[PDB]
Formats: sequence, structure tokens, C-alpha cells
Amino acid sequence: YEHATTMPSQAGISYNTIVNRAGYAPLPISITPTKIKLIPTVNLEYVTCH
Amino acid sequence: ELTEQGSATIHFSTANIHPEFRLQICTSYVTCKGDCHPPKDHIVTHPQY
Amino acid sequence: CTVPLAPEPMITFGFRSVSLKLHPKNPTYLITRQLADEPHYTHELISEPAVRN
Repeated sequence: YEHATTMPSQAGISYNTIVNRAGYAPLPISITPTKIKLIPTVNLEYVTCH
Repeated sequence: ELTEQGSATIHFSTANIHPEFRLQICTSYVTCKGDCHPPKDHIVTHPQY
Repeated sequence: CTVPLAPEPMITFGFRSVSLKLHPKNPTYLITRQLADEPHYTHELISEPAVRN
């Protein structure tokens, strides 16, 4: 059963929802994001010092 | 099987999206009215009832 | 006599449709027919991986 939703990009806060199939019992879905990284593609050119 | 003041649960099968039928029970007719919903499977492995 | 046994087909369901992924080890007949007054049967020899809708 294809179910699409949307979650805000904010850590710590639990995000709750359910899935209502039209003649069955509602299925609850919970997603709590903990740590959301962002890792760029990093390319060393040179180092320097004294 | 009937008790004195209990409630009897039956199972039925339908094609109706708004089924409504008179249920005969041994002398009398009671009206059963509701709204059916589409099932979850497309192709099943038993014939139609 | 001991006869071989083909791999399990991978059946995908749709509205009034059945798809079949078929990976045979050695060539294998797929024989289908409808359960109506016109059966429309299909006798095919599948030797390669093939999808049949």
C-alpha cells in the first residue's frame, strides 16, 4: 500500500501519523529523527603552516 | 444457536457497495444495512462465493 | 524417475493481471489456460529469463 507523507527537517521531535485503509484497522506510524548530517564532497588542495 | 437474550454473530459475503437485505431468522425478518469497502488483494486463490 | 524442479516464479499482482518473472535452470514449458468457455491456452518453451504478463 503506497503511502506518501512529509516530515519537517527537525531533530528531537517525534513525528506521528496513521494509515487509514478504507475498510480495515488504522495502522499507526511514528518517526522520530535523531541526528541529521550534511556531508559535502570535500577535496583537499594544500596545507600550510609557519 | 440462540440463547435467551444474547446476540448472534453471522458471516456473509456480498458484491454490494451499499448492501441492504432482509435477514430471515426462523419467523421474522430483520433489516441489515451498511457500507462495504474494497478488499486488499487484487488476485486471490479461491473462486467466488 | 526423479525429475528436476524449476525455480519459484515471482508473481506480481495487479488489477485483473498477473505478472510472472521466470528464471529457468534448463528449458521449461509454461502452460497457461483460462477457466472459461474459451480457454485460450498458451504452450510456450521458455529457456531464458523472461517476464510474462
